[PDB]
Amino acid sequence: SGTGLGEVDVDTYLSNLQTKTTLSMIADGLERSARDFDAFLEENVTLEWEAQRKRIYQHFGIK
Amino acid sequence: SGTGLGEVDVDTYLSNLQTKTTLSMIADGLERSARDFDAFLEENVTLEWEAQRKRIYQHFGIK
Amino acid sequence: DTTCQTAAMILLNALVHTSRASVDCPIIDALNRLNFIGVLVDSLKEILNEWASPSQQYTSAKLALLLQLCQTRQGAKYVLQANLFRALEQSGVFVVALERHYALLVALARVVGAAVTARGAHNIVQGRKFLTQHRGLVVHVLKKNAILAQQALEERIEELAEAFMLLITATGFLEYE
Amino acid sequence: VVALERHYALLVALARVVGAAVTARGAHNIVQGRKFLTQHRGLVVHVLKKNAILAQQALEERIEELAEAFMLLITATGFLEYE
Repeated sequence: SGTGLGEVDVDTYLSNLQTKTTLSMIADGLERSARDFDAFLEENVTLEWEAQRKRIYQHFGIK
Repeated sequence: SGTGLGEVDVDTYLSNLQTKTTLSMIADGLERSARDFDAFLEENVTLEWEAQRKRIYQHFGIK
Repeated sequence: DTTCQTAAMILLNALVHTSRASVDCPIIDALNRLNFIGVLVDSLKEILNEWASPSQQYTSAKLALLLQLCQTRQGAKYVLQANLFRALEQSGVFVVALERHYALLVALARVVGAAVTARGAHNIVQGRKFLTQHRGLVVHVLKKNAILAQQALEERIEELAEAFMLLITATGFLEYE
Repeated sequence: VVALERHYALLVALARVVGAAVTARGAHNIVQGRKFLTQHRGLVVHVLKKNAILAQQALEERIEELAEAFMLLITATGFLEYE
């Protein structure tokens, strides 16, 4: 068989390739930014007062 | 019939009466406070700018 | 263009990021001289109108960049002078659809949270006003945290709840009572 | 559904006290209102966008009051001018 079976055309094939590459780039950038932010927060919070920062509020505010 | 059918005793009857009176008083007070606040807000907002106050935000903030 | 501005915005994030790894940076300084930080904070207004969609992904990189500048000590000086507190107020910004909503609040909370705790006691005066002027809203988030889409939504609540908590302990709102 | 309704009831009570206080004296209290909205920004944005069976209607009613509470403080404090 052949000549077309749930296939696409080259003009649309290249467009789909470019769209997929762009989406993958955006997703990778977002994930890297999120990971960098998480690492920064972990480095800044691991110094001290890990649970006290929330305990003070749980004691002040309504539990 | 008689001598008790899903009934209660006087010692509990008076307690239930007092509890009902207290609950009704609290509910009436809450409802009156809410009505007074609603009337105050209606009197303060009916002056002018009834829909503009929200339109400015709908235009500034994300709809 | 829609794709050029997006790629350019994300590109600046990599430049400033890799520069810090190399307490100051020449890349962030150049942006201030070119009036880039100024116009950038001005665009923060009316963000609700802008916010898969091309406009949504663009704003993500925008707020993401500002968050990086608020991590270095020198950024608080240039960023604070831009008067960002008054820019985010005119916009009135303060299962999958809701998840995106919290994503915007988290991005803004992180930029403000990191900015106050960057310089020192010179910005705490502004942080207290933000929590007092917008009191109650944060209380609902801090109490909420205390299938796939559900976990994603709850995750944002944890980050959003912890975002304000960092500003409280860093600003010292407990002392004000 | 009933537990959440009580939560918003507390926020509304506090928002009304602060909202009416700033718009009572005049320009002497607007400086504090701006700090409250800026220091607690984002939280109010979620409420103003939410509004935009018995227990459900009661919960939504509080959201309308809570959403309109902050709106009064904004127009009264003049946060739009600050941008």
